[PDB]
Amino acid sequence: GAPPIMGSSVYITVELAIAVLAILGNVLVCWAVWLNSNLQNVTNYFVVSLAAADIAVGVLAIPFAITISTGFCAACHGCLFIACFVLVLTQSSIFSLLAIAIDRYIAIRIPLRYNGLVTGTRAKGIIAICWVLSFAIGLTPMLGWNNCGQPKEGKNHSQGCGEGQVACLFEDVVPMNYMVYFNFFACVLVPLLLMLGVYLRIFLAARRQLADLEDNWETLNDNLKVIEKADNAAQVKDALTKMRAAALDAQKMKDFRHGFDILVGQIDDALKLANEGKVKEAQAAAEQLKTTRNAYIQKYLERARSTLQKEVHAAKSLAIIVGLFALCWLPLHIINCFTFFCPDCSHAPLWLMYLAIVLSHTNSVVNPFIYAYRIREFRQTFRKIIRSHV
Ligand SMILES: CC(C)CCC[C@@H](C)CCC[C@@H](C)CCC[C@@H](C)CCCC(=O)OC[C@@H](O)[C@@H](O)CO
Ligand SMILES: CC(C)CCC[C@@H](C)CCC[C@@H](C)CCC[C@@H](C)CCCC(=O)OC[C@@H](O)[C@@H](O)CO
Ligand SMILES: CC(C)CCC[C@@H](C)[C@H]1CC[C@H]2[C@@H]3CC=C4C[C@@H](O)CC[C@]4(C)[C@H]3CC[C@]12C
Ligand SMILES: CC(C)CCC[C@@H](C)[C@H]1CC[C@H]2[C@@H]3CC=C4C[C@@H](O)CC[C@]4(C)[C@H]3CC[C@]12C
Ligand SMILES: CC(C)CCC[C@@H](C)[C@H]1CC[C@H]2[C@@H]3CC=C4C[C@@H](O)CC[C@]4(C)[C@H]3CC[C@]12C
Ligand SMILES: Nc1nc(NCCc2ccc(O)cc2)nc2nc(-c3ccco3)nn12
Ligand SMILES: CCCCCCCCCCCCCCCCCC
Ligand SMILES: CCCCCCCCCCCCCCCCCC
Ligand SMILES: CCCCCCCCCCCCCCCCCC
Ligand SMILES: CCCCCCCCCCCCCCC
Ligand SMILES: CCCCCCCCCCCCCCC
Ligand SMILES: CCCCCCCCCCCCCCC
Ligand SMILES: CCCCCCCCCCCCCCC
Ligand SMILES: CCCCCCCCCCCCCCC
Ligand SMILES: CCCCCCCCCCCCCCC
Ligand SMILES: CCCCCCCCCCCCC
Ligand SMILES: CCCCCCCCCCCCC
Ligand SMILES: CCCCCCCCCCCCC
Ligand SMILES: CCCCCCCCCCCC
Ligand SMILES: CCCCCCCCCCC
Ligand SMILES: CCCCCCCCCC
Ligand SMILES: CCCCCCCC
Ligand SMILES: CCCCCCCC
Ligand SMILES: CCCCCCCC
Ligand SMILES: CCCCCC
Ligand code: NA
Repeated sequence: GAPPIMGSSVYITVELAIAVLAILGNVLVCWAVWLNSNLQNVTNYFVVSLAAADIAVGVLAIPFAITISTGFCAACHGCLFIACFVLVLTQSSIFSLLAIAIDRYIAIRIPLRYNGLVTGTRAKGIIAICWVLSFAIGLTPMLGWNNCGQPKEGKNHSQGCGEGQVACLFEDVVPMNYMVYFNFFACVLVPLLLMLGVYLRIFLAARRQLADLEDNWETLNDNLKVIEKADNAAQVKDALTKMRAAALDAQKMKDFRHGFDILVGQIDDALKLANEGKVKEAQAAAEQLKTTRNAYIQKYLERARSTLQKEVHAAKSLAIIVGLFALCWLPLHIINCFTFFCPDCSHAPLWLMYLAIVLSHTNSVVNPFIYAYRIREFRQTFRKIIRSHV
């Protein structure tokens, strides 16, 4: 067989290339949030926590991955730390992505409550807690769910390790039942499915809010035409009562309020006329509503549509991040599933293991590109930093 060092050199070179790009791109994310007060919101606190996890992939996880690829002699608990530390960073990533999804869900479902439910101070506490939980989940093998008690004596003696030491190889020390049931099913797949469910609920909420606006609009316009071609007070009365309901629903910022005050007032004026049986004076009064609609209501309608469209576009941007996370991490998990559940199956070849590892690391490069391409405030701030400071 080809000398192992040849394939190792290609692996190490690619890992270091990923490390540099993971560090530089994610430092730029953090720098941008620092510089630009417009990026300093709770959602971006989770973005920075995720960027920190991706920097730590370049600074620590990749060097650990290079180290463990050599099968060097190590005390089994030191070996476990090096093997498992990336699981902490990946778990931290999952918690940040989950927090972002829920943050955007609260923002679209209860916008008025959002700013007092979701504060900076609560976000900082949630981020600290998520990082502690990530250490506990990812280093669970150090608490005794490990293969340190069943060492590979053949490998130990062939590598010439001293006593207490193992040839530090991931699949020799980390149990595959931990990797498949606990890490993959419980800690990764379940949160990814929850995130899918939350984004689905975001898109369903946006669409139902957009449909309700458009229906309120149409209720207004249709009742305006019912009133015109009407033939008695009871017709005009019914249509006006519908419009009034629709108008109070649409309402649920001074120039905004003035607009709906004019509209509802005009409706109520045309409502009192109708009740007195004055059909033509009611109908005339209702013709006033058209200029109020054109001048105030159509403006609020279009601002509300535009806001919802921006929230959908932002939610799409953030969901793409979750999909690339899944794309980058699932192959390694699926390989572990084959290793674990198919003992009759040939183990995935080494080159495929290392490709899946490298792909998982590439996840720590991509998010800065998604922010630059999809989010104007990031793109513009990256431009300022690159021009001014490079
Ligand atoms: C990647 C680059 C773009 C940026 C990196 C930045 C800097 C700070 C990286 C820091 C790297 C260190 C944290 C790496 C630690 C390396 C350790 C894990 C090596 C362990 C090897 C060891 O213990 O020696 C082997 C023998 O002692 C053993 O066989 C017998 O005990
Ligand atoms: C994020 C996505 C949109 C794009 C990501 C791009 C992905 C596909 C990364 C591209 C890199 C690869 C084309 C090149 C990697 C080749 C590596 C994995 C070869 C490994 C060879 C190998 O087996 O080396 C290790 C062993 O030989 C042994 O020596 C132990 O070190
Ligand atoms: C501030 C940052 C850079 C600190 C980084 C500290 C890291 C590199 C330290 C902390 C714990 C250390 C490990 C502790 C125990 C062992 C077992 C020994 O048999 C081989 C070395 C090994 C595997 C060490 C490698 C280096 C290590 C992982
Ligand atoms: C998430 C997207 C990108 C899909 C990726 C699916 C990947 C992980 C799938 C596609 C085909 C799969 C391989 C098909 C056949 C075998 C041979 C078996 O003896 C070991 C596992 C192995 C080598 C599988 C491992 C996982 C595999 C490489
Ligand atoms: C993508 C997300 C949503 C779903 C994850 C699907 C995973 C868990 C599925 C996809 C393909 C599946 C594998 C397909 C084939 C085999 C070979 C069989 O002898 C043991 C089970 C095993 C190894 C399956 C395990 C579970 C598996 C890896
Ligand atoms: N199975 C596995 N192996 C490794 N590295 C060892 C690759 C290998 C596998 C077998 C072998 O004989 C020599 C090397 N890193 C790994 N990282 C992960 C991982 C992280 C998150 C999910 O899976 N799984 N995983
Ligand atoms: C991109 C900067 C330079 C790239 C590094 C060159 C890679 C050569 C290092 C080889 C060291 C091999 C150590 C033992 C590996 C054997 C694993 C089975
Ligand atoms: C907001 C700042 C980030 C806070 C990070 C602090 C994390 C400290 C380490 C966590 C301790 C948990 C220990 C559980 C694992 C023990 C296994 C030996
Ligand atoms: C298994 C689900 C994975 C699906 C991937 C979703 C991503 C869609 C990509 C379209 C938008 C990408 C924007 C910029 C791409 C830059 C990539 C480096
Ligand atoms: C071997 C290092 C892998 C780095 C791959 C990361 C891909 C990032 C996407 C960049 C696309 C840039 C397109 C510009 C037009
Ligand atoms: C401020 C962080 C600097 C870290 C420098 C440490 C480099 C580690 C090199 C390990 C060499 C191991 C030799 C084994 C015989
Ligand atoms: C920053 C204050 C410390 C956070 C306390 C975390 C609460 C942990 C409760 C249950 C731990 C379950 C860990 C799973 C192994
Ligand atoms: C054989 C070495 C195992 C060392 C474990 C000692 C530390 C206890 C773990 C407490 C974790 C609490 C974190 C909060 C969830
Ligand atoms: C998202 C679906 C998750 C369910 C996957 C469970 C697969 C279990 C495979 C059992 C294989 C047992 C092999 C015995 C011969
Ligand atoms: C990085 C995930 C996609 C990898 C696509 C490669 C598919 C080839 C799999 C064949 C491996 C068969 C070897 C078993 C003997
Ligand atoms: C309000 C913006 C502050 C930016 C926080 C920067 C955190 C960087 C920590 C990275 C840790 C990697 C070793
Ligand atoms: C703007 C407040 C967010 C602070 C997030 C910083 C996270 C740093 C954790 C570093 C742990 C790396 C090992
Ligand atoms: C006594 C030799 C093996 C013990 C492993 C210690 C690993 C955990 C300590 C690292 C500290 C984290 C910063
Ligand atoms: C600058 C970062 C380089 C990565 C550190 C390499 C550590 C390999 C140690 C080999 C174990 C014997
Ligand atoms: C370390 C400061 C940031 C420098 C930015 C240079 C370009 C970053 C490229 C993103 C992969
Ligand atoms: C576990 C991650 C959930 C974080 C939720 C986001 C903010 C909620 C504060 C009330
Ligand atoms: C593999 C399931 C998670 C995918 C989430 C992507 C959201 C569009
Ligand atoms: C339904 C799970 C039982 C199969 C266990 C497979 C472990 C090799
Ligand atoms: C990048 C592809 C890896 C090499 C495939 C076959 C090596 C035996
Ligand atoms: C210059 C870094 C070399 C990688 C370790 C063999
Ligand atoms: Na990450």
